[PDB]
Amino acid sequence: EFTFEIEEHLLTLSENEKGWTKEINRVSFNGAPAKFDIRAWSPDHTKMGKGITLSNEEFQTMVDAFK
Repeated sequence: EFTFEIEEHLLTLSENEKGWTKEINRVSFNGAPAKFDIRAWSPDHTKMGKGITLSNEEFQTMVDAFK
């Protein structure tokens, strides 16, 4: 019904008292090619929290804009 895989870890932005991290990763959803994903993760990365997935074009638009 739904699958995910962290294909590459890029950056951790913060971590909270419960060990959950906000990360920027390349994540494959339902076997699709991995996309940028900014999201909270459990310590062993088997639970995901709220976040956003961005296409390469969307992520590049963001980076060019603020720097």
